[PDB]
Amino acid sequence: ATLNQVMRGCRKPQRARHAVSPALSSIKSPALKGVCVKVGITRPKKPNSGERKTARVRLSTGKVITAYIPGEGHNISQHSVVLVRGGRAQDCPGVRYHLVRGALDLAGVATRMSSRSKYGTKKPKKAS
Amino acid sequence: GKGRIFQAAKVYQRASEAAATNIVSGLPPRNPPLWLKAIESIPPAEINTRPYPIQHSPPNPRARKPRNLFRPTKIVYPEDELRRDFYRDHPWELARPRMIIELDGKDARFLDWSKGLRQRGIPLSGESVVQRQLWLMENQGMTKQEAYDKARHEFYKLRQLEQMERRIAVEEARMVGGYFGKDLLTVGMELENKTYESWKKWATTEIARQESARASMYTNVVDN
Amino acid sequence: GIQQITNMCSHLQNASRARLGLTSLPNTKYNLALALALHRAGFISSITRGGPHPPTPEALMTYEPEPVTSANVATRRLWVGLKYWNEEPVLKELKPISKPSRLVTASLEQLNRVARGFPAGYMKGLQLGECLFVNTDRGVLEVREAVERKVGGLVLCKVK
Amino acid sequence: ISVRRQKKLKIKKKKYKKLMRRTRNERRKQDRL
RNA sequence: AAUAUUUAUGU
RNA sequence: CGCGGCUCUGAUUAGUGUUAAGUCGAAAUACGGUUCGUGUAGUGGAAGUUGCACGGGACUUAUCAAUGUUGAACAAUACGA
RNA sequence: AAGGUCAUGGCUUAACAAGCCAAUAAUUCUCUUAGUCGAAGCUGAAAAGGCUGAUCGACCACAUUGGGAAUGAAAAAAUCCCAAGGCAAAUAGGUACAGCAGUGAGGAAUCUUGGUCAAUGGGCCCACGCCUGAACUGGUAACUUGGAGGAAUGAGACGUCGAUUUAUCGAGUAAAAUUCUGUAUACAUAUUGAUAAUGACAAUAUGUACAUUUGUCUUGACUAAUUACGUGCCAGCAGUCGCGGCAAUACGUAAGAGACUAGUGUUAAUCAUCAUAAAUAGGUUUAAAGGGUACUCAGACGGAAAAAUUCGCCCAAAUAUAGGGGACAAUUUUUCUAGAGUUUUAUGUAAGAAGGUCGUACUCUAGAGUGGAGAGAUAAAAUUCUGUGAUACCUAGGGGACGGGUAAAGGCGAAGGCAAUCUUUUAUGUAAAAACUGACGUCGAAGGACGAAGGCAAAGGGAACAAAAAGGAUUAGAUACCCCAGUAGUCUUUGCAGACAAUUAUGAAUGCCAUAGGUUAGAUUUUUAAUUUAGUCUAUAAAUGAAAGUGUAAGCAUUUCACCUCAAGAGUAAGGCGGCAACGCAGGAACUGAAAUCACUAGACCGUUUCUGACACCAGCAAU
RNA sequence: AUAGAUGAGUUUGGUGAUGGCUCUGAUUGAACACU
Ligand SMILES: [K+]
Ligand SMILES: [K+]
Ligand SMILES: [K+]
Ligand SMILES: [K+]
Ligand SMILES: [K+]
Ligand SMILES: [K+]
Ligand SMILES: [K+]
Ligand SMILES: [Mg+2]
Ligand SMILES: [Mg+2]
Ligand SMILES: [Mg+2]
Ligand SMILES: [Mg+2]
Ligand SMILES: [Mg+2]
Ligand SMILES: [Mg+2]
Ligand SMILES: [Mg+2]
Ligand SMILES: [Mg+2]
Ligand SMILES: [Mg+2]
Ligand SMILES: [Mg+2]
Ligand SMILES: [Mg+2]
Ligand SMILES: [Mg+2]
Ligand SMILES: [Mg+2]
Ligand SMILES: [Mg+2]
Ligand SMILES: [Mg+2]
Ligand SMILES: [Mg+2]
Ligand SMILES: [Mg+2]
Ligand SMILES: [Mg+2]
Ligand SMILES: [Mg+2]
Ligand SMILES: [Mg+2]
Ligand SMILES: [Mg+2]
Ligand SMILES: [Mg+2]
Ligand SMILES: [Mg+2]
Ligand SMILES: [Mg+2]
Ligand SMILES: [Mg+2]
Ligand SMILES: [Mg+2]
Ligand SMILES: [Mg+2]
Ligand SMILES: [Mg+2]
Ligand SMILES: [Mg+2]
Ligand SMILES: [Mg+2]
Ligand SMILES: [Mg+2]
Ligand SMILES: [Mg+2]
Ligand SMILES: [Mg+2]
Ligand SMILES: [Mg+2]
Ligand SMILES: [Mg+2]
Ligand SMILES: [Mg+2]
Ligand SMILES: [Mg+2]
Ligand SMILES: [Mg+2]
Ligand SMILES: [Mg+2]
Ligand SMILES: [Mg+2]
Ligand SMILES: [Mg+2]
Ligand SMILES: [Mg+2]
Ligand SMILES: [Mg+2]
Ligand SMILES: [Mg+2]
Ligand SMILES: [Mg+2]
Ligand SMILES: [Mg+2]
Ligand SMILES: [Mg+2]
Ligand SMILES: [Mg+2]
Ligand SMILES: [Mg+2]
Ligand SMILES: [Mg+2]
Ligand SMILES: [Mg+2]
Ligand SMILES: [Mg+2]
Ligand SMILES: [Mg+2]
Ligand SMILES: [Mg+2]
Ligand SMILES: [Mg+2]
Ligand SMILES: [Mg+2]
Ligand SMILES: [Mg+2]
Repeated sequence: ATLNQVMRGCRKPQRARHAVSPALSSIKSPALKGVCVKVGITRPKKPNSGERKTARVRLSTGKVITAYIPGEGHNISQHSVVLVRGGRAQDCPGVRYHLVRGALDLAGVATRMSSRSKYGTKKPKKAS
Repeated sequence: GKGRIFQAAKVYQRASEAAATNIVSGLPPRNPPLWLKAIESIPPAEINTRPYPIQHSPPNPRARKPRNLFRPTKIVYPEDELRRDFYRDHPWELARPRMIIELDGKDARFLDWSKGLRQRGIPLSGESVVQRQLWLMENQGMTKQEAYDKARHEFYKLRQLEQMERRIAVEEARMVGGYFGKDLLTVGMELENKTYESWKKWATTEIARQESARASMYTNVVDN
Repeated sequence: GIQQITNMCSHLQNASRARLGLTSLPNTKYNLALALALHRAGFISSITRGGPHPPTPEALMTYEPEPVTSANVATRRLWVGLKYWNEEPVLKELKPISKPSRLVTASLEQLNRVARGFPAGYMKGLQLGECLFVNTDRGVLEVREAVERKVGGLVLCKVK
Repeated sequence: ISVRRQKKLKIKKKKYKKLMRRTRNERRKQDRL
């Protein structure tokens, strides 16, 4: 592009790239609180197979998104106030959010010994 | 870019650097190739560099942006004009076999065209008439036509004597009991006979084919 | 104008790329000043203005050209002798910097930095063998000849 | 563009050209031609 | 020298 | 109070995205078995298909009925695979 | 012309003149978003870097929202006047915590309803002094930073544990133990913040004294670090690629190892990575991307030799007074001829247009034609034509559009496109010589003009071909490919329409780089054959390119305009503009992905070509 | 301010390109989880 073409404003910004968690990336928020609307199961994509525990959450902003329930076993159901954080289930389309396990109503895995911080589990407290 | 990269003009530079140091550090370098010191003071010559070639004729002084500046020019001499003029008036002068193979290249050392046409080393040819013509046209200030007549007439009188010797020599030899072989005239006719006969065979064979074809061409399928 | 310097820079590259012994250039004051600078740096061998045909090679520098009047000014042309050493041209690259679309000017503070291999402005540091030519009030000088004279100006070309 | 990729766009333009003819009457009533 | 039937499918 | 703009909602309806395991054909890639595409105008459950002009991103993929010659004899001390 | 003003200016007025700014949006309008800036914060190696616009300083605006004025040296108010709604109020006419602390609400998320005016600053005051939720201090929160948080010795307790080769390898100098120090901190003393005097609270120095926690992530590759067991495409892991289907270094436990540490990971965001919007500094033949075309306003760019002015550019800054230097740059002047043009009827030529015609075939009619049962179609047939006399062979008329040979790698126009012929008419372009003008040039957003076939509209024409509609076949079915027929339409005239593989998949233009063989229209010559100008086409050199290839350019450079920034959604939506319509111009976002994509290489395949072997086939015999 | 310029994983039967995505670096008036 010639110099004259750059004066008239030919260098426009590159097209935006969709974020992993638009609901959080839009308002510059690290997490958001929401009430579960449905707790079900999602089917993985072509290569993977199984059942992913997902929850349809209605964020405080108003948008309804599909979060992922990490860990083994959950205690949340309809009308449960759970905290949402960014992330995504790479093998589940539409699931672009996670749920903190040490959240308000969602309880951390009780029989977890590895990476307890990731699943909101207190120390076993055996020798204490 | 298909062709390979030839680094032959740098063999000394490359080879000398490879011999300056040893692969095993800390040791003295081994003796270099035996040719490294032979061409030490004989570097190659500059190649692949187009110069302005020699101009054998004045270049066009009118061209404002001429091309083919790095193109060798044609060699033209004043004799080229005369050679064409002579050999056109005497076309059969080319049938006289002339040798262009050179013996030692020194044939020009004994050519003094001020004496006449007959020189040392070279035969009496149309070239001798041109050089003699050129000499008169330059030294004696003669015109192209005048000098042409003079040198041309001296050429005839010499050619006449050569043709008269052949006849008188043969006739003279036979008066004292001298017999010769087959002359070119008889030898030429015998060859034509052998070739004509071969044509008679071909014509005879082809003539047969054509007449036979006519028989087959005509429809004689049913005989009544 | 500066367009003549760009055409001259590219022509000398094509001529050296073709391994030509001689080359012609339009006869202009601007072209001559850069040619003299290249000669003063050792990149070309000769400079001589003549007709559309090159002078005699044997007596190139001895060739005395005729006066340049208005009757033959249109035919005059500068003839520069190119240089080749060790299977390589001495004038390989002649990348220009100042183009007709933009005339890049440099200051003395920047030329001092560029002359030692450090970028400054729209220029880049000079490496081993590279040479930069600047058009100043004292003629078309070399970046190192302009540093001793303490002057800046228009940057013409960069020779590798 | 290759022939293969052009065929991808040949199928989009045909289905769109086909959709407008189907909806032409409906669009005319709504004053959207 | 200007001939010409029909041949779909394959986690 | 009217006109216009904007936001939300709307029975009903359209398009598109995603989703190994489904149904119907076999359009494309080989001359893909009607050359394939571009434009325009029609048409058919669907892919498709038809007219007209254009493009090669298809035919340079091209390989002899000129049928291929006694082109100056022979012999000598010349000549000697 | 007059007044006013230090002075200047329609600043003001009278009388005349019709100007002034702009033309590519000057000006105005609607929508979305935002307090602005600073090495102030973060970031990069860097760019007049990018992002933010907290704490710091400067500027702007606001004090429930809206509508307003005065006082004053100066509005520079949390003031004042009016209106509305909320709270409060009734005959009242207050209040708005975006002042400090604090409460509720919202949110993933951010503090004490403290002390003092001792210090610093301000207001009032003769003075003393009063007031100050500014400010100074204490409190809360690992939010961040800085520091401390312990050093030396420690060999046979001939003990303990963990593995496992049952005797090897580790926990392990690790622990205990011993010998020292007194760090944060506690206490005590002194000094100090402050002096004319005033100490809310604390700092600093010295002395003595005390040895107090681990936590977290990771361990297939990227990426430092391993086994065993359990689970068995299940449960689950995952930043990217991916792992799990019965002997998993990837999931879940146990142990070991790697690493950070009062922090450690995760999520969100910014810079860099990314030359990944490229001014420095990109690219568009085949991968995203050259506009259908070039005439052309604006605008960018563009010769030679001098001169004037600017003093641009440079010394050279600090937004530098005043100067110096003159190559270059800007406006301007005088000359020059290489660019671009004009004249001298070029030659050659399917650019274009008008008015007319020619011909080969076709088609219709006629002859009371000759002839007298078939013809045509297709791979084969059927529908169909024919006794109202067809096909075939003739004669005489009528009617439409088409353009055989010549013909070529050929030529002509801006492109689209242009091929029978006569006359009339039309702009460029090419060669050679002189002459002439003297930079008058190239590119070119927009506007306008032109723009294939098909199509719309009106009036004509209608032989032939042929979408559609319909019929006959083929086929498992057949809208279709094939066939009998056939309407729009192709043609003329006048408009609309503007989309193309509108192509050289390659914008236009300028300068430049080595050869060869053809070819087109000229020129020169010793016109036989060689030079030469402008085109075009093959094959190469240097070089260039991812390569294919190009090599009169896809090379080296330059000028200018258009266009591109992962795929898909999508050239789609909505509003708008153009059109009678069909449609065209312009042109997103949401949702969803880690890939889409180009060239080449070796194979395989082909209802692909040409060969080579085989009872593979043909033929014959025998058999099922 | 003269040391300051760096890569890695991932498209293909495969090779070489084009081109995005992610990782490696630094940081926040941050939030959450385990401490
Ligand atoms: K995937
Ligand atoms: K097809
Ligand atoms: K084009
Ligand atoms: K000056
Ligand atoms: K003049
Ligand atoms: K290139
Ligand atoms: K849409
Ligand atoms: Mg562990
Ligand atoms: Mg493309
Ligand atoms: Mg299949
Ligand atoms: Mg609805
Ligand atoms: Mg097919
Ligand atoms: Mg086909
Ligand atoms: Mg077609
Ligand atoms: Mg076309
Ligand atoms: Mg093909
Ligand atoms: Mg091909
Ligand atoms: Mg705002
Ligand atoms: Mg602020
Ligand atoms: Mg308030
Ligand atoms: Mg407050
Ligand atoms: Mg709350
Ligand atoms: Mg005070
Ligand atoms: Mg006091
Ligand atoms: Mg005070
Ligand atoms: Mg006082
Ligand atoms: Mg202490
Ligand atoms: Mg490793
Ligand atoms: Mg894990
Ligand atoms: Mg992969
Ligand atoms: Mg594991
Ligand atoms: Mg710390
Ligand atoms: Mg257009
Ligand atoms: Mg186009
Ligand atoms: Mg000056
Ligand atoms: Mg003149
Ligand atoms: Mg001219
Ligand atoms: Mg003519
Ligand atoms: Mg009859
Ligand atoms: Mg009849
Ligand atoms: Mg007619
Ligand atoms: Mg064309
Ligand atoms: Mg013809
Ligand atoms: Mg032409
Ligand atoms: Mg032009
Ligand atoms: Mg235009
Ligand atoms: Mg038309
Ligand atoms: Mg029409
Ligand atoms: Mg009509
Ligand atoms: Mg039909
Ligand atoms: Mg049918
Ligand atoms: Mg028909
Ligand atoms: Mg029009
Ligand atoms: Mg253009
Ligand atoms: Mg040629
Ligand atoms: Mg041509
Ligand atoms: Mg070529
Ligand atoms: Mg797209
Ligand atoms: Mg639209
Ligand atoms: Mg468009
Ligand atoms: Mg192949
Ligand atoms: Mg058999
Ligand atoms: Mg048999
Ligand atoms: Mg492949």
